Amino acid sequence: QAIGILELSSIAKGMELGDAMLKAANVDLLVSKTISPGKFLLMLGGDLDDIILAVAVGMERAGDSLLDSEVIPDIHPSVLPAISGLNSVDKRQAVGIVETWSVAACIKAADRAVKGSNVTLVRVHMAFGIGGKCYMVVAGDVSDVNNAVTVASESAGEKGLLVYRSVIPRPHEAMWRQMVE
Amino acid sequence: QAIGILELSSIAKGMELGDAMLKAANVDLLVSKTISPGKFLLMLGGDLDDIILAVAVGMERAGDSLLDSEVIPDIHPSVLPAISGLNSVDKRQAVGIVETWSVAACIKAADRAVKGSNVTLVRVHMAFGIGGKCYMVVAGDVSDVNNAVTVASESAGEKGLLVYRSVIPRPHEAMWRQMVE
Amino acid sequence: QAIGILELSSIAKGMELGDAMLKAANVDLLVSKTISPGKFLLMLGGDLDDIILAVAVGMERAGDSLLDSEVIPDIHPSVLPAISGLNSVDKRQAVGIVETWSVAACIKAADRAVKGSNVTLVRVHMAFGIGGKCYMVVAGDVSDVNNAVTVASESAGEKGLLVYRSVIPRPHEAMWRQMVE
Amino acid sequence: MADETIILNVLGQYTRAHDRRDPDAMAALFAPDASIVVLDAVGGASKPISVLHGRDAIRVAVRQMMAPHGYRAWSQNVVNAPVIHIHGDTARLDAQFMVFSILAAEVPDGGWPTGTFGAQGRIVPIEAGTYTLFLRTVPDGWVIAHMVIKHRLPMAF
Amino acid sequence: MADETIILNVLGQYTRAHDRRDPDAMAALFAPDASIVVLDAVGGASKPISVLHGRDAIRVAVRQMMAPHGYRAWSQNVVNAPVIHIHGDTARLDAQFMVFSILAAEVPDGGWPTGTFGAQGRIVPIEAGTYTLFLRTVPDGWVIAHMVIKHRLPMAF
Amino acid sequence: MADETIILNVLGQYTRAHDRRDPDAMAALFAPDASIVVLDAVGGASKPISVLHGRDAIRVAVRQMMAPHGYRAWSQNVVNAPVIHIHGDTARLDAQFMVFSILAAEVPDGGWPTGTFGAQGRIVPIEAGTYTLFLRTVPDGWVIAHMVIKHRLPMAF
Amino acid sequence: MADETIILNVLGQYTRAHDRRDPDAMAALFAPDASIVVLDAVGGASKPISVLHGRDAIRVAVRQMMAPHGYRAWSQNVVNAPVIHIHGDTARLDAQFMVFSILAAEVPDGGWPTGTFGAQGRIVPIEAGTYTLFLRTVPDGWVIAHMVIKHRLPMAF
Amino acid sequence: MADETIILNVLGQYTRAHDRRDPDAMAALFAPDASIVVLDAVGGASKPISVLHGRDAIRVAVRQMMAPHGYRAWSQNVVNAPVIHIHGDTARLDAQFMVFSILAAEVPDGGWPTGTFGAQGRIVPIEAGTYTLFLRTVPDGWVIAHMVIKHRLPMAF
Repeated sequence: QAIGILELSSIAKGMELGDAMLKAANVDLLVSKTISPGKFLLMLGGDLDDIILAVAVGMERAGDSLLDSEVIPDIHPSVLPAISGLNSVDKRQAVGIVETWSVAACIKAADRAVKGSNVTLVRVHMAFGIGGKCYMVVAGDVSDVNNAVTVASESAGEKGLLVYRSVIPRPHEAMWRQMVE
Repeated sequence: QAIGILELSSIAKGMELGDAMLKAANVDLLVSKTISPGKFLLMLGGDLDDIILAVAVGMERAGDSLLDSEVIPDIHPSVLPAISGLNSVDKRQAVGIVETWSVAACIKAADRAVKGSNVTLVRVHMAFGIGGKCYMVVAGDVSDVNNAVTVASESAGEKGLLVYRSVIPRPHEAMWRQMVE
Repeated sequence: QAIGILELSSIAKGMELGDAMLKAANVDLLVSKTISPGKFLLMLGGDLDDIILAVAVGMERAGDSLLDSEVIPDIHPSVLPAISGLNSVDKRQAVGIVETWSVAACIKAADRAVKGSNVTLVRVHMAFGIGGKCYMVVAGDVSDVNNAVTVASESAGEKGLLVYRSVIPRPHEAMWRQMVE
Repeated sequence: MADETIILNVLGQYTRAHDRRDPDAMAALFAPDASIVVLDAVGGASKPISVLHGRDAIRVAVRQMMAPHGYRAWSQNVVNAPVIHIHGDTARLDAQFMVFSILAAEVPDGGWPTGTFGAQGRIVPIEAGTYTLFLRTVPDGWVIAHMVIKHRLPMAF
Repeated sequence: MADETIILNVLGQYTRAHDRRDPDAMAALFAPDASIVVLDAVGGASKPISVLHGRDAIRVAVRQMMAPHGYRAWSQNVVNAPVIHIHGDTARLDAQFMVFSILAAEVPDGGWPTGTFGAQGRIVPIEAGTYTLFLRTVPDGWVIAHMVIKHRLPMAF
Repeated sequence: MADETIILNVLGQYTRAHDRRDPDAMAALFAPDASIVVLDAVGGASKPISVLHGRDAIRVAVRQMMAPHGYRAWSQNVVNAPVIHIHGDTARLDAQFMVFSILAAEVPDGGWPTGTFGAQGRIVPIEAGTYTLFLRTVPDGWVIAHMVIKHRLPMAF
Repeated sequence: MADETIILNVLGQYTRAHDRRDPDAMAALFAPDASIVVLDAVGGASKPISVLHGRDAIRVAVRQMMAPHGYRAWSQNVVNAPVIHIHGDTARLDAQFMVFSILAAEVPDGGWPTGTFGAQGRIVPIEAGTYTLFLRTVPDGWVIAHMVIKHRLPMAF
Repeated sequence: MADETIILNVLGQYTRAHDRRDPDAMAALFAPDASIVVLDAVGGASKPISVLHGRDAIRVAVRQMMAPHGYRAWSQNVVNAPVIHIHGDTARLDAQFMVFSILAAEVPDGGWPTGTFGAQGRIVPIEAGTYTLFLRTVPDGWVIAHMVIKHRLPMAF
């Protein structure tokens, strides 16, 4: 129900913390990838008290390798499978895209979109790191999607970190094959 | 047959134009990949009138997100399957590589190589796309490849000398796979 | 039928080459003036093979005094008397002026104007050196002049070295007394 | 001079060429391989009208597709609300345009009546829409590499 | 990009939002606590018309107070003669505006008559006045912190 | 501030002075020895109309030669398509102008009818042409050292 | 890198291709309008031998004017004593060249006779003279725009 | 221009004056107080051959120590393998030299025998050794202040 983020400046140090955080709290490994160049991104999920403990363990054990840390509390549980992978969408429906500037604001946008509408949060992508360009993809009825993008645009522009918002009813076969897949 | 290239500075805007351009004319979508630091690459192919109209719709509908737009006219239809595909269905004995400094020159140099002889273009790879040092792989015999490699170097060298050229008469099964990979 | 140009950085060295080039090929001295400050301009005319030989002789004998060289091949023979001096125009008629940026593009413009129209190429002037502002003057019927300026504007703007184009039907007595004279 | 000033001067000189009906002056503003894509846009549409490619197609599309000014008539292509974004060696210019018809009333032989005092003629708007320009850098300054014209009135021919 | 260019782009994008009737796009140009003070000014006056406070009051004042574009009609808020003074982290922009009504004539089913050749429609000015903007600096660029609109035609509701 | 911005502000403030009929404000924009040369230009001509020399001749040419605004009427000198070239301590500004007549309809004593909803008045173009300004540098900013006005409608007096 | 080093590398690539008998790499060093003037220099004279003009004449010259090596044959174009003078975007290169023929002896049966040391073959000088190059800057270094080859020995055709 | 290239140009102009037998151009490369020490070092040591001191002594040396070529005769002083150490305004260049003799064969009757290719003459090396120069800094350029010539072969003039 909460997400903790750790950005390390050493790949070996990141794999060390991933073993230390998983063996100190009941947390789940959402993502664990190497952000170019020479950086490591570690995101966990689960209960807030288990996340604050996991972040605290890795925060001191990081030494000088820590670059940034952030804990996102109280998110809907359906946002977790959207970060670690894809949520399979059977129906075509409509698609909305919300591109933000920080992965913290992207998850907070994906939370208020899920908690406020009956859309299917497809995926939450992040090319760079915690401060790189991110975008969330939702699928559902044109009314559900247009409201999910409206609320997700507020939680991004409120911080001032909204890049662009888009709603695409009836996506072309070449585009729905790429946003959802 | 022509090629239309579009570069956007945001992923959400790029996938919105990729749908708006496919609904503006009868065009085929070639490449729609993401390039760091968060830019997008839209390449289309088809009739020259449908491509310019697609670029036209993609140009106005881009706003400040547009970074580069270019239309490459009068291109042999055999060049389109090399992009977002492979011509490995034909024979073997792949010979010749040409590495330009931009993709616009790599497509122009690939078209002049088809008009030179019967040498078959296996693929036209890329990296940073418009600015990347995209290369072209040829399959043919030594007598026809050297002329095809030369005209591609003169095509690139007409504006900026290509990175390097090659011959490679006999493809040791190691290097052959990588060229057609 | 061809023009060779030599720009020297020493007046004494230029007078040395003028004797060496005139005594090594059947070339004619079109102009030989001192371009300010401390520079010398040497232009020859005649057959192409005699010009390439004359330029080659002065090119090696120039030593370090050479600043730039250029051979303009295949020009109409009537452009030669227009560079060394004036072509006497009896009729008033109309006057056209084509101002270019390089003396190479000015002669190439004066060539396509003569070869394409029945105008009388008055003079080809050059205040500075081979890269300084130049302008050609033509006189004839308003139809001949308007076409001669049109073609001369192409051969200048094609390189991108066109300054300004002008056609003056019925020039005032004070102006025809200055362009032609 | 400033980059934004040079780009806006390209748009201003396009208006002077559009009103003077000068095909040589207008084609000089475009790259040799530029493309004008006139699009109809009444009702948020993008139906094509006329697509030109190259300077040669642009020059001929000024002698035709554009009524030659006759008698004592002129035009004023009012370019309004310019928005311009520059991205290094490329830039995009967006503006709104309205074309006004200018007709000069004939001056009486004996002279104007003593009662009249203002400008004597007729001015009426004809066309309206938006220009969108894509410019690339050139040793001189900027040139138009691509342009689309959205007409918000139904164009007939 | 230049400061004056960014500020003029705010005014240009306000025109695009005013003609498209896009309340989301227009409210994004203002600060969260901006104030629009529409004032009547026929005869050098300053009688109040409508005062809006905040983005929320601005969004709703686009759905209302502004006739929804219907059928084949559009507008062009011609912004003319901009004057801009910058004082560090703040700036003031002053411009003149005219709103033009655009009505598209119905295209006949069988097609346009062979005799017609120009754009077929009606363009007529409706409103006129002056915009005065007070902008403050923002990490992105500039936003509108205050705006007054002086209408030189009697506004009715 | 930028040079091109200051020069365009001179043209914008000339419009505000032209519509307000403020001779003190307009003459302050010119050099003490400036010269306005109003030229007729219907048909690519250059027939002279009125030539003013100095600030004093400019001030009096605002009280006269310019109809005093009466009742509930105003004007908007729409300056369009500015082209500006700067050559060190001097610059040349070229623009197109259209003058619009604004007439305010009388408000009924009991109030506007319940059916009316838009702006109630009349707006009509009167004059059109081109302004060409030659500006020199001044410790404050820029001033107008010379100006020619080409009217494309026959001017009567 | 150093401009003097790039020009010397152009001369080195000329000699490396002069022995390889490569016409493609040869003409790649010249401008599309480059002209080569080979002339006899026995006794300080300057009678013309060959006047090549353009890359086409240069490529064909490599096909005809020089013969490809036989089996176990090679050559070395020893260039020495260079004098460089750079004037902005242009430069001139003057150097002394001398061509040596190289022939290799076949290995008899299995190997050389027992007690054989050193190389086995012939190295004989054949040609000698002076090169003179005129180079122009390109976006990727320098190219040859004019070359004068003087031979101190008579050439047989 | 780089100093190393200027130093190499002095050496390049030395070999050209040496082959051309130019006494005025030879001593022009030397300071009026320079001293040239020619010595023999077949196996080693420094057997003094000649110690010419003075700019005029260098001019006389060309007219005496080296004989003019003659009809269809020439030479090429191939200098190579240069090492340069600047270390202040007084640099030191050291290079190996090898003098070649060039004789040209007369064209028989009305041309060479049918099928003859290449150059026709004799090219044989005659001298070899090492040059050692010490150059100071003349106001514009560099000049030679001392030179040591070690011959690997005994001179018998």
